[PDB]
Amino acid sequence: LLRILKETEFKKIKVLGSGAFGTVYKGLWIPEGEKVKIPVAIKELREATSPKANKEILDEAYVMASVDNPHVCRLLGICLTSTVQLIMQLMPFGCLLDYVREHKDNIGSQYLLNWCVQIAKGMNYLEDRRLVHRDLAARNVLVKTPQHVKITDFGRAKLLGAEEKEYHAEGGKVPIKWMALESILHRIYTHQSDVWSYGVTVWELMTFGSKPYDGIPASEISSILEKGERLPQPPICTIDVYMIMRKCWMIDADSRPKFRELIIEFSKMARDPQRYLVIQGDE
Ligand SMILES: CC(=O)N1CC[C@H](Nc2nc(Nc3ccc(N4CCN(C)CC4)cc3)c3ncn(C(C)C)c3n2)C1
Repeated sequence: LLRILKETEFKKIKVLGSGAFGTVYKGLWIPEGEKVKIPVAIKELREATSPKANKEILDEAYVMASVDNPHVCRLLGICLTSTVQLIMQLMPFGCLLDYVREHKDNIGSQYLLNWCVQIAKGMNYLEDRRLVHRDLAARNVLVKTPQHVKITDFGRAKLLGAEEKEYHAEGGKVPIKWMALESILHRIYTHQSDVWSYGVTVWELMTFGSKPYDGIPASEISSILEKGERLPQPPICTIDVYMIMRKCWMIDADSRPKFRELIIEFSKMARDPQRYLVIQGDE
């Protein structure tokens, strides 16, 4: 459930990162009356031109707090003062992109494929909750332990209505190199455009943190996609793995895999990792 916190109960220790959304801190939560110190991440939101009423914020928080899955970062509490502060699970090892770049020489097929499974399970849960993420990338996956990762949201995720199949976005900055063509051209987002971004995220992992379409201007991306160019097969990937990824980047959104299928296929592979990824000195 949603805990409402007073300023007396938690403390920001240090900045972990920032962005348009605001700032995230490593923090400590000491709930009143209880006798425990809980390491947390505190996300303090940037002030908006038109701040929501507290009731609006609380309503969104309740829904957010109900997102309960092993592979999505949970909201534990909220403090509403002059700023909105969201108290969330701390992921001690940071984001997955930096983690795979810094530990590449010690990451094997088992870890990579398990991560693919976990991310797919978290995205499937989001889809079941009717949430379109809209910002899936290795940077937005966080590391609880080397064996356990969780997706999080920095503001772009959207709840779809019971009868809506798509989110139609407005203006602003978009992570072009992670987006499905239909999102780039028309600002349309669905669970299936999340699948496209999932594929790019997997490619990031399999290349140990290479930048997608390196050196290619974001403005030229939709053009090369229309020509049928995609991200290249990572050298460690077998054709079977690369084909799943390529399938995530079909032009036809409904020809892309569903996350439930991605869970199944990557679970099969994670069960015999060295068959599907070939990494020197893996064992
Ligand atoms: C804007 C954006 O995409 N980001 C991604 C990370 C950051 N947001 C974040 N970071 C969390 N934890 C964390 C972060 C860096 C470290 N390293 C330890 C190793 N050093 C060499 C460098 C510091 C360690 C832990 C974190 N934990 C939970 N959350 C969410 C749920 C609010 C986090 N967000 C800002």
